[PDB]
Amino acid sequence: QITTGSKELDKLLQGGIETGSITEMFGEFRTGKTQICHTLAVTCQLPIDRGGGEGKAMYIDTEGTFRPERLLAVAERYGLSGSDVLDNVAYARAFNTDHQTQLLYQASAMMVESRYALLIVDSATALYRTDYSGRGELSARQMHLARFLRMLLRLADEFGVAVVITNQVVGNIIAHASTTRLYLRKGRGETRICKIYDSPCLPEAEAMFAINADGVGDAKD
Amino acid sequence: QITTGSKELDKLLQGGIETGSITEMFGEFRTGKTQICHTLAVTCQLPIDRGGGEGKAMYIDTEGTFRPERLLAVAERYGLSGSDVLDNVAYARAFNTDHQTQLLYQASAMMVESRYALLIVDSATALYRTDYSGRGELSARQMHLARFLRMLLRLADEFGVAVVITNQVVGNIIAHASTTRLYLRKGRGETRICKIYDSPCLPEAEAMFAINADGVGDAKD
Amino acid sequence: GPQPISRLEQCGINANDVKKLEEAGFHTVEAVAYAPKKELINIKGISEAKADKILAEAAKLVQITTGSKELDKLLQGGIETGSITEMFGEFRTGKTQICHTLAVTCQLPIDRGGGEGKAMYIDTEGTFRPERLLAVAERYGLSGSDVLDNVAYARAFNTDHQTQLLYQASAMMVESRYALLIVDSATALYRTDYSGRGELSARQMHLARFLRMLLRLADEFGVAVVITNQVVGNIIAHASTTRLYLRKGRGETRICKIYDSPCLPEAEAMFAINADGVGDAKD
Repeated sequence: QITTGSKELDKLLQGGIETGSITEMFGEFRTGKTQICHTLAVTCQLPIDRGGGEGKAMYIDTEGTFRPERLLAVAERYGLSGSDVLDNVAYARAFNTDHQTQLLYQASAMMVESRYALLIVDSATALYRTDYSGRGELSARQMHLARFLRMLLRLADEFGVAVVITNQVVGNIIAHASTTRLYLRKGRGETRICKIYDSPCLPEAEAMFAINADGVGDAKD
Repeated sequence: QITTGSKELDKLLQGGIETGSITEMFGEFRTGKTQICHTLAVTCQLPIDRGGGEGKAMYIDTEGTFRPERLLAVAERYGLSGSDVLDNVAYARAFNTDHQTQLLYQASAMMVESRYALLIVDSATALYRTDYSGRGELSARQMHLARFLRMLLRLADEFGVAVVITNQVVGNIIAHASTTRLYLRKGRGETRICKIYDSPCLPEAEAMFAINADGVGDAKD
Repeated sequence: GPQPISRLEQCGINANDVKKLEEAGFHTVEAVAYAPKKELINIKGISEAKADKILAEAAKLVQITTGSKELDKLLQGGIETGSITEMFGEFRTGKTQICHTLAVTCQLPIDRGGGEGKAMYIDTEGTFRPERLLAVAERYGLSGSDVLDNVAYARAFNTDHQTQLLYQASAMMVESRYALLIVDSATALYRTDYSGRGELSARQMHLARFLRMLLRLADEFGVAVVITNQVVGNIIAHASTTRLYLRKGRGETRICKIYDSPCLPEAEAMFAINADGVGDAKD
């Protein structure tokens, strides 16, 4: 279980993300999805006794929001070398859905040589809306997403890594792929509310957390 | 005969599922189909004198409700090694009907190298409803389902394993193919009513059981 | 009596159209004759000219014990043979159990409340259990094997197959004396097969024709026609002579009510479902 770095969120998840499964966080823009991704990109490298996976991180960005400086802040938070964190995080921006799926072919071969623990796909559904904007092409983007999800699940079962994809809620296909769905909503200022909206094992429940310069971290009124 | 782990249910089945035949359990959502599947996935590995088949398990999931931790709970219930149970259960999620049937080709070759005793297909009919949703395409999903069932029967007769498929009731072709039809309905709280609705050999009869953290297990008022 | 439709072919209807009428379920010249044009026109492969030739040439030629004493008293002695008796009730009320009991009691001597005739069980729901027939046979001291030998069974896979079995039933019922025809979940296949809303008139037409065939067979062979309806149709009301409403009393004891009969009173009787039998309630 990879620690979220919010204790309340860890309790909500019973200790953190299950590696080897897809966890979906759906919420409005600016809710902190990207911040949570950046935090996990470093916490995954933490020792297992500290709530990490002791593995490298993979950030596939589709929205431009990738910030190595946020990774440095999280690394200094947990007392990890920021330079080694950036050296253990391979980054690439997907320009389209086809490029988004094509990066998985390189990911599968690259993930064999080194131990990784986290794969991040940020605005995973945005490219299926910007690229495929017509109505007759909806089935095509659904097929491409289905294939993308199958490759993700295969890599997850193959390498035992955590698969994190982000969805903006301004599809039913994601339901089957994600194991745990988390709903994020804004509390004013920088403090965010997290809710569990489906889990066969985890209760429906809520936890309050904040977004701090160092971290994604518990709410401190 | 693979023990259900509910004594009353074992009596209902005259000792448990017949291996080498398809047993269908149709019921509403949340009736416990998935829980029974998870329980059987472990009980199959139990000794034959304990109601098992002394074989490995195969879980083909279509609904996302698969929890290895539930398998661990069932294993600790019967005093089986949870880690060895997970090592003796090969699992794969079918995203659609074509992938669901395609997994049987890998299953037939893989089932030759190791002894298996149970094949589970959970929400087996759900993908035929989500994929084929139109009315003109009904014959296509019926043909695909027919071929899938024939492959299941062939594999059952070939390897002598138990074939378990789950059906959500929100086809008449399955009637001839399934040997034992079980109707599941909710009793309030966590206690479920089971009824036998066709068997040429087993009586039409009912048994009350409960869903417990460890197990699918007899009702204990 | 009947005027089997074979004679219609000698009037000069071609034999293929007579075969289409038999497939549709019309087996007598009486059957084709007293129906309007639209019934024959709706049959596949029949034009208006063939229907007019058929109607024109056709006009030229043309108590079984329930085994519950209280229920027998409710019915004044048992089912009238030669008529349709409908028992509508909730699921698990014992409709199938009553069917299994009657399937054996029909073979009982008339002095014992039987019809001294063989039974016909058409199942659509899988609930057919020969062991229940064996239990009823041993209850009345009848050979269970001979009971099963005097009960012909067939599972209908669809509505068309449900009606198609009547074609074999009519010809088979001529060689041997039968007394009871059972159709269990008779309306279930009209709900599972015809599930859409635009196809409702089609299932209603098929059901109407099926019911007319039931009445025709009842008047032809003087046998009892028993059909079961699950109430989770008003057309059966005019066709059925006696409507029985079944409801559950808790445990295994069931309440029976008569909900229409021009001759039988509206009244109620309590009965139970016992391993041997459908049999009177014994608190």
